Amino acid sequence: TIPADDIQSAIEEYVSSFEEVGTVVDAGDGIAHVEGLPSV
Amino acid sequence: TTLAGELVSVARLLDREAVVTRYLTVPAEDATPRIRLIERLVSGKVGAP
Repeated sequence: TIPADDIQSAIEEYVSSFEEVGTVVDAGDGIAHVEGLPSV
Repeated sequence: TTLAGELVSVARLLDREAVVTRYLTVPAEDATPRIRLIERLVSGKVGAP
């Protein structure tokens, strides 16, 4: 079995997903990286 | 044995299309969009377990 190559649809409604506390992943010397926050 | 047959090609697809592998990999908190992603993809493909 294999999908009918409709993965682009699955992803586009995965972001039709559209409570937002990003988490710090790295930190040091006045620069941080934040994961999450899809609407910043 | 059919869990094998199922899951191995599940892995096949997930490997060859890494693009949505990324999206179902993003460690954001609520999995619900991602569980919807994977099941919307392959629910009618597989057995329940």
